[PDB]
Amino acid sequence: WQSYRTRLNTLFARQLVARATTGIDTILSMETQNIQEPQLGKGFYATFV
Amino acid sequence: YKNASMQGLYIFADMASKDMTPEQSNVYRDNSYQQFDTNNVRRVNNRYA
Repeated sequence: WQSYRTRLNTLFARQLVARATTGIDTILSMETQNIQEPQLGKGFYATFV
Repeated sequence: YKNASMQGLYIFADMASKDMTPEQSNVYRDNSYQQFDTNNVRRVNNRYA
């Protein structure tokens, strides 16, 4: 609506199910929280230190 | 088993695995043989530390 963009859906719910299926430790892993979602639109990522 | 080749893998709590390299299977071998099964006997593997 401005320069702001909000993600409205997720595309990896199936993976989360597949992971819970094999144990609590995989679903609560750090890797789980790194399943990536695609960039929302034309743009790029940048690192600011 | 002294200087015998072994295959193997590490299974991590996040049910995932990575193969052992021969450099690694060899160290566990040097420190785990004695517990290995041989003909006409059965042995109990203990905890590795």
